[PDB]
Amino acid sequence: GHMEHRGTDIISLSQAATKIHQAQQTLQSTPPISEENNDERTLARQQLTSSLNALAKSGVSLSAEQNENLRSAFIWDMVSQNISAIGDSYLGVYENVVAVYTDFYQAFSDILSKMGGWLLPGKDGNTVKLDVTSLKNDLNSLVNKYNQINSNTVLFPAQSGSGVKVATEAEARQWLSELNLPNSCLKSYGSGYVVTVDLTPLQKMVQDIDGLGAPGKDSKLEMDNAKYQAWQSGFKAQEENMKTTLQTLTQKYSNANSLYDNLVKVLSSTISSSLETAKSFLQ
Ligand code: NI
Repeated sequence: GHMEHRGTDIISLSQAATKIHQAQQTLQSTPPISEENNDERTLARQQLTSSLNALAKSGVSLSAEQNENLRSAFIWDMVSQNISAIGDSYLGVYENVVAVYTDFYQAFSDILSKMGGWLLPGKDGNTVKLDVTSLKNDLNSLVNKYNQINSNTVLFPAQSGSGVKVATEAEARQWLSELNLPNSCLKSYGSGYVVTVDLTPLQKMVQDIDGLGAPGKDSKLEMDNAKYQAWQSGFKAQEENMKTTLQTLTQKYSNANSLYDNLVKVLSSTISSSLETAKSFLQ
């Protein structure tokens, strides 16, 4: 127990520092906006935990101060276990939530991009014509698409290659609460439950469109500028509800990512302190 081996300690600790820094760089720079991106982020965490498993076997020893910093923040196999669970069951869920919501929101944006063409000149300068039918049909089609249960719609659990992965009612309700989503997002499927995208603003938009009254023979609705403007304000309010939902989720994702990163910093600080120790010697 008297044979020192600074050289090999320095090599092992530097190897771990490097792998952790690379994973951290990926998790800080790669947005969770596509399946490809989240595959890269998941692989980065796999790389980080493999590095800790390797470090655990290396023979590097920790001080009493370091052992304690680690126990409290989260021995090396306990650390790897705890960080693995958070990456998989907390951050990985949030990544899925953002990627699914991103593509849903894009589908909505694509509809909004058509609205210019659905607003026509009226009979005079005090009236407009809104193509209420084309707008309602496109919104309804979106609702129908995202009311299904599949990999395009399910926020939790994150889905794999086959079937529909479901959770117990209690597990799904916990995430519903965690995400601050309305009750309508909680759905039974087969043997359990999933949490899906919020369709309420879309459904309200359609209601408010029918609220305007029946279209004319052309399938469109003539309206005075005041009525149109009042309708548009209400429509924009529903767009703001969807924007707000997405904002809450992306912020919550960022904070989940920051919580993991804070644990990564603890790892990096621990390893840097060991490296100092391996390089240091009392006069
Ligand atoms: Ni010895």
